[PDB]
Amino acid sequence: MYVIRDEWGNQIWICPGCNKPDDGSPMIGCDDCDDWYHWPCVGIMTAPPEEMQWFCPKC
Amino acid sequence: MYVIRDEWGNQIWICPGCNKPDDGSPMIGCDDCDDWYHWPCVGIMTAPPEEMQWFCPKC
Amino acid sequence: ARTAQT
Amino acid sequence: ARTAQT
Ligand SMILES: [Zn+2]
Ligand SMILES: [Zn+2]
Ligand SMILES: [Zn+2]
Ligand SMILES: [Zn+2]
Repeated sequence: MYVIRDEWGNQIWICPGCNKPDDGSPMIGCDDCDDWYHWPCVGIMTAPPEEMQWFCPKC
Repeated sequence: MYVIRDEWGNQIWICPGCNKPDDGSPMIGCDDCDDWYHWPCVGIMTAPPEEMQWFCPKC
Repeated sequence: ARTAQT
Repeated sequence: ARTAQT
C-alpha cells in the first residue's frame, strides 16, 4: 500500500486496486498480507459474513 | 474517522492521523468534531488539564 | 472479514 | 480535555 501524507500531516492509506485516495468507499482487509482494498475494486458488493476470511488477489 | 468492524463484529475507531488501528497509545477527542487521535499523532506528550479543551488540526 | 468505512 | 486509553 501507498501512504499519502496530506496537508494536515495526516496519513491516508491507499487501495492498491485503484491507487486513488478519493475513497469514502468501504474497504476490506486481506487476512494474509493486511493490504486494504475498496470493495468495488475487488468485486465485493455486500458486507461479507464476519466468520469469513477474505484474501486479496496476490494472496 | 474510519471504523473497522473486526472478526467479532466489534467496532474499532481509527486515529485519522496515522489511520493505524493498532494503538495501545492513548487518545484525545476533538471538542468540535469529536474525531479522536493518538496523543503522539497530534504532538501531545502529557495528559492535558481537564478544564482544557483540545481541537485537532482541522477545527 | 475485517471491513471499514467512514 | 477528554482522553482515553485501554
Ligand atoms: Zn480502490
Ligand atoms: Zn493479501
Ligand atoms: Zn494515530
Ligand atoms: Zn476536529
